[PDB]
Amino acid sequence: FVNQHLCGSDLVEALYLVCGERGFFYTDK
Amino acid sequence: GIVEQCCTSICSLYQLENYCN
Repeated sequence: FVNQHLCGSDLVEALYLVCGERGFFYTDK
Repeated sequence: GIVEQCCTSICSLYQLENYCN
């Protein structure tokens, strides 16, 4: 996860590497 | 907010990791 804009995909992407799974999430709230 | 700091730019890694659930 480098520093260059992330948005949803990058999130779910980084989130996929930062948490792996365990049902992670990321919304606007 | 969320996207405001994650999409418009980059948010904090640990903060981005807290996105878990």
